[PDB]
Amino acid sequence: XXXXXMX
Amino acid sequence: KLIESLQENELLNTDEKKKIIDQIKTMHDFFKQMHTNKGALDKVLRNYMKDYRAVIKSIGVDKFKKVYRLLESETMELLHAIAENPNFLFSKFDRSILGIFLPFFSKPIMFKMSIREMDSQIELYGTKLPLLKLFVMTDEEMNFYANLKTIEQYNDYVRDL
Repeated sequence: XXXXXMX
Repeated sequence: KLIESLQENELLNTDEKKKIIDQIKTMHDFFKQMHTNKGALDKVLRNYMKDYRAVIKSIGVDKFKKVYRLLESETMELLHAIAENPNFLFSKFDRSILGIFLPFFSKPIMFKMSIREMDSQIELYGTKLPLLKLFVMTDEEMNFYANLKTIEQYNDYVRDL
């Protein structure tokens, strides 16, 4: 979540 | 958006994995060198920016040094995540974690950027990352990765976003 909130 | 990668990715073989790890390490040292070395930071800005001139006036080394302190930190947390959980960085899809650091490491990316682009990117990073605790795993997360067995489960685990 935290990661894909940045890709 | 990137379900493309999430539709043909396979497992990462031993060497492809290390390839990823060394890349994270190379950036982590680069980042540290920016805020720790003054000559280093100015030297990188002159060779990467399309217009070094305007960058020192519009943005300044002071703001660049900031993100890099925070970039070194994040590269450190990810590196530990990697150590403490073998299967983190299971497939080729995970190569997408790299996209967080490339905009401040790759010469082509930063050369193409503009002043404004860089300024807001720096501002954005400065605001999200501090309060985003990325790569800080929980037992639940660790357990999960500990159990991973096939790209099938993983792909659905992520397909489930």
